[PDB]
Amino acid sequence: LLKKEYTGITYISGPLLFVENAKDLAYGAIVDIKDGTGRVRGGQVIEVSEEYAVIQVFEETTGLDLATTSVSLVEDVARLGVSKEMLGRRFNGIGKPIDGLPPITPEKRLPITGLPLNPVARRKPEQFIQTGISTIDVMNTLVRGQKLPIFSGSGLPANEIAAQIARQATVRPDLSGEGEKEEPFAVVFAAMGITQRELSYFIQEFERTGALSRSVLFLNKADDPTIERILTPRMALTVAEYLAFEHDYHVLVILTDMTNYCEALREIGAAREEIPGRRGYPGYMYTDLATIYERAGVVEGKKGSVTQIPILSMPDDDRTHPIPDLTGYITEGQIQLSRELHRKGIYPPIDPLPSLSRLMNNGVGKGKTREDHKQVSDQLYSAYANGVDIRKLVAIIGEDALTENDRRYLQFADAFERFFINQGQQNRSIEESLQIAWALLSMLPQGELKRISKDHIGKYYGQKLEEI
Amino acid sequence: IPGIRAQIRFIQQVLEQREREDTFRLKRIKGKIEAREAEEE
Amino acid sequence: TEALLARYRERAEAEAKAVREKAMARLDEAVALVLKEVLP
Amino acid sequence: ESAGELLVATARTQARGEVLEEVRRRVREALEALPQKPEWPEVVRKLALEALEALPGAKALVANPEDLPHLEALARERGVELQAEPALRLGVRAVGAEGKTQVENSLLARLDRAWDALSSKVAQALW
Amino acid sequence: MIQGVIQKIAGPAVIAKGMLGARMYDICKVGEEGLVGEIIRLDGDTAFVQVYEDTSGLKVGEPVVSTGLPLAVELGPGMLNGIYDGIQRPLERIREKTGIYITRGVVVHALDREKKWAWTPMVKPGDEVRGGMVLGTVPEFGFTHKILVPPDVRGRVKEVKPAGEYTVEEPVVVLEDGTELKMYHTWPVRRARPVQRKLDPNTPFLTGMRILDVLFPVAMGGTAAIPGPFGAGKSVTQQSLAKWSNADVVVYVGCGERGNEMTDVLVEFPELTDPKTGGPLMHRTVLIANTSNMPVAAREASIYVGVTIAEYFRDQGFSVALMADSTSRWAEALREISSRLEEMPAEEGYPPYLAARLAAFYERAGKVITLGGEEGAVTIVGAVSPPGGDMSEPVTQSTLRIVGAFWRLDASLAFRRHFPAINWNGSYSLFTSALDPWYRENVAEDYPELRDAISELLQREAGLQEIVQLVGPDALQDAERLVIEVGRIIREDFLQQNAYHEVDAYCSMKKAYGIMKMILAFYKEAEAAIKRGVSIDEILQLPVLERIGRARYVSEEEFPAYFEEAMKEIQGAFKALA
Ligand SMILES: Nc1ncnc2c1ncn2[C@@H]1O[C@H](COP(=O)(O)OP(=O)(O)OP(=O)(O)O)[C@@H](O)[C@H]1O
Ligand SMILES: [Mg+2]
Repeated sequence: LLKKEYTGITYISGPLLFVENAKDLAYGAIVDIKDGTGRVRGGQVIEVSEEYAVIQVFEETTGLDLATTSVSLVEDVARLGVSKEMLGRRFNGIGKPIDGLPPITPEKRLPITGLPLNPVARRKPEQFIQTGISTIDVMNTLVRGQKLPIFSGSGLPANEIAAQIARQATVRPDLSGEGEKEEPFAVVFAAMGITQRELSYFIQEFERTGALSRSVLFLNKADDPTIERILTPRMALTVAEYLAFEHDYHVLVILTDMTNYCEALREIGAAREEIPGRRGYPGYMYTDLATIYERAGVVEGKKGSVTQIPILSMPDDDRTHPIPDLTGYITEGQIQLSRELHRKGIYPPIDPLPSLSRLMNNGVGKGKTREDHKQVSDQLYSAYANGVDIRKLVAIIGEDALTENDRRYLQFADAFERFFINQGQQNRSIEESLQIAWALLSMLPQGELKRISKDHIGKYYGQKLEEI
Repeated sequence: IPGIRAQIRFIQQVLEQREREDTFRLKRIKGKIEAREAEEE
Repeated sequence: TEALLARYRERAEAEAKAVREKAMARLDEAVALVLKEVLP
Repeated sequence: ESAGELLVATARTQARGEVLEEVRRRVREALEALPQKPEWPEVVRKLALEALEALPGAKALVANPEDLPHLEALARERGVELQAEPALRLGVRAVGAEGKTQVENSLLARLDRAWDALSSKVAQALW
Repeated sequence: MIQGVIQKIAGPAVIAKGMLGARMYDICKVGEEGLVGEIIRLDGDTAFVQVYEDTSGLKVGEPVVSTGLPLAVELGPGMLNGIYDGIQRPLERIREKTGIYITRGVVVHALDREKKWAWTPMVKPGDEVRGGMVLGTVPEFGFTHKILVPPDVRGRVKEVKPAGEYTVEEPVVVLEDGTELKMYHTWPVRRARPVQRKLDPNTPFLTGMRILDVLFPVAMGGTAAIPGPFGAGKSVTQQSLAKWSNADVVVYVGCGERGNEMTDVLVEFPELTDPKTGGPLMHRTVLIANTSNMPVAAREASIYVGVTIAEYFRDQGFSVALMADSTSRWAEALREISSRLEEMPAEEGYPPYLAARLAAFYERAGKVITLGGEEGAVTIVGAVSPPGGDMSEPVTQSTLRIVGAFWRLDASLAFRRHFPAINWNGSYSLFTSALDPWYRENVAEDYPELRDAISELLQREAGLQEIVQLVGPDALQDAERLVIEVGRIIREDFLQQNAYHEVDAYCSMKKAYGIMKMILAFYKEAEAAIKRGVSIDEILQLPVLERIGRARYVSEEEFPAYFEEAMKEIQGAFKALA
């Protein structure tokens, strides 16, 4: 293929430059900008007309001039280039390897934006994922094909929870009872706006337990060019969906911090002078986030699946901030961390009252898990809410008015927060979590467990304290 | 106190949004007057 | 129990040698294919 | 204890990378050795005729001093002006009618543009 | 036809030149792939076209052609049991032609041209016809689909096809002027279909949910808005309405929402049964799906296509319920298009004409006398998604000025898993007064007084709860403590409703009436007992409270006897206490 060079640069200011005689440049094409010193920059065509084409420069425009600079076409659509050997490798935000190993050989080249899934082609998510955390596995169960974000704050340990979930994720095919072979499982881990300290932490965490052997890492640092932060989730999702829908993998995708992505999007949009939104964020932010989140799911007639767990920090713990608010309108629930539990030293500090999983009711039950999962989850929620109400009542009018049942709920709440939630670094199984849940359910009278049916009581109402 | 603080920050956000809208309008009108005085030639 | 890695190191070296000796005998055909695909 | 498999995989990957680097060196030598072969005068003619037709209108044609003797004839046949450049090597370059657009057809650029596409094919055929 | 070339490309907007003679709001085909677009501005010899598809990869100079016609839908047999995209393309055909991914540039007819229908004429040669008159009938999944004359056609019948099987393209009736009438016709989505007259709504729209059907009713042909933050339950409520309402035909518009919610309907509805008639529920429903990652400009087209199909099914003589999943996404598309035009925004970036668009959309609902001389109705329920739950947002305020009912959802109730989670203090309804005669005739003579008593009890509980929160329950007398307990019973045993339970998902009007009567009877007896010096703590321990709380889980068949038994137990319990 030949190479075309456009030299009619007529205007440069900020991140934009105009090429006048470039009618052949398609809309959205990727271009290479070369200056007099031979350095090459990247760019994208954001608007093309008969008079000129407008190109947004990926890096800074320092060193460019109207005399020696030239523009060349790379490709019409941004392609990644993927292979099944990417497992165990480590890449930056733009896809280049950063682990020192040689680059891969592409089996195929795929557009990074993707295409929407036909709703007729989808199917309902049906199977659960064992994250190894009781508060998630029992009360907010994750389902293969779901979008389930985690809402955190400033000092809360989101990174540790993400690393633990990445290490401990399994599918548990035995509980399905079908006896099928264990399906391949992989983790795609995309990091945006990460500092060197967190980068080293993640690298060491992945290399400590050998989880890197089944993982693909996309790492974008805070000092990298801004455009690379935008493309990182799209690279990760392209790799994930390629693996899932061409090799029958069950892929789990983790996005470390969507707040940095939103800040990068705001900066890039404001560079082009779009109409501002609620807090300066672009008005099309909902669509932009949807084009990322909507790519997860399961397809009829295929074995693979894509699951997404976005992680984001709520600014000032304000749940009404545009980022968490727009994220909630797209996903199928949320896992919310609590500062009170963090002060109490509980880890992971997941607050079950404001958390919810919308697809949970279809992913658990007989054949999917143990047959008492739904009822014990409901009973746990009811009892914990009652205990929290007792706590709120005590802190105003005094403890002396408490009935025996009220103080029983009061102590059950403390036992719950101390044993069920505060698991530390343990990789609890689903059966272990159910056993613990029943153990502290037996702390209440048998007739008080109103949500649970009589048949599961007695079979599991062992009247035994925890063995841990 | 927390309710008053939430009200205060809500009002501050509304005022900042209105100021941003006014700035956008000012930039628009300046761009258009420049465009008029230029393209009139 | 600390001497495990030596056998895997030598096996990796043997595997690399096998791969490169497999590659050496066929480099010319690949080069001819590249020259045929690039040249007009 | 499973790090041995990691070492084996890394060794295999590095060996494959070295093999591809050797193939690249061989291809580079074969391409740079072209000026000594009889197909070379026809190759430069093909590149010139492709370059002069990629641009809808060519103001002038820039050619390497050693390449213009083999293409002066169709330089006059196409009706475009001929210009020399000692810096241009392994191909010819054309200039658009308005002077803004120029197209390059050197073999080195073609190799750079096509190797990332044919690497998978050469790996599949070789192994 | 007018034919030009692309001059400029910028996002979902394309400027074509050489289009002198093109008309406003006509449909144009942009580029080599023929992407569908619409003209929204004319200037010089140029036209401004908004593209309903992805514009990536287009080049300046590609041809642009104008079809000369506005955006329109095909109305005829074959719409029920189907699912369509933003511009009415069958998604199943698109799947079978292009795989699991939705690619642009696919052309396929809205109505299947190969299926044959049992045509039965009703008009005779020589008859004078007019717009909206019935020419014949066609079986449609157990419905009697009526072939209607287009609204602006007049003439005398010259020839009628006999009974038999024909495709939708068959000219079944020919007029004396040469006009051929087929089984289908086209209609511009931006023009409201004419009617003879609009009537006053006097019959209820039974949603099957106790709180909405009782406290804030909506009448047939009315309009309701359901705003709420994320996770409040708009989609679950709308699906419950689509599954249990007494409408003849349900039209669901997925304007910019998730794709899993659209897949859930396709998977589940073919297995459920229509409450009004045997056969699967999916034979009753038409889906218009344009998900979040599908092209933005197609949301407005989705809304207009849905409302036009609802109008057509109304014109056939049915009662149609129209649900719009989110109008905020449509407002977002309007804002984006206005931003591409460089117009002056009004507030929060929305174009100044948003309120006019919303009013024009909502005004298509109503109970009417059709052009054919029979009754029909369209009921519109539109959900809103205010940013951060702010009710001062422009879309919500503009919607509240034209709708007759306001079903406000509360995040505080949703975060405690109290569903359906309507804030009964912020909600209202304007149809409650006009529906009283129907309630008296069909439910019970004294039903409105019972509903008023329930509302008064809820108000008293609300007015006592802040005192409870301030001084504590221990300092309160027996009367207000009984009021608080009765309010709690009402909130947790009457207002609460599980949309996933087999029995509790649906509730008849008589069941709600029975529950309310039981609650009021218990309240009266408990008040009398308190006046007789009985301790309220003793009242709370009575075993009949469990019977009252368990009432909503009793099946419809078994409820009438359960109600009598519960009333006898309620009177006996305080009778025995003395
Ligand atoms: N009536 C109900 N009965 C039982 N559960 C309910 C009910 N309404 C809502 N829920 C629960 O709350 C969740 C939120 O409901 P839903 O998906 O309809 O919310 P929404 O208001 O449409 O949200 P979004 O704005 O994010 O689309 C449901 O997935 C379900 O788990
Ligand atoms: Mg919804």
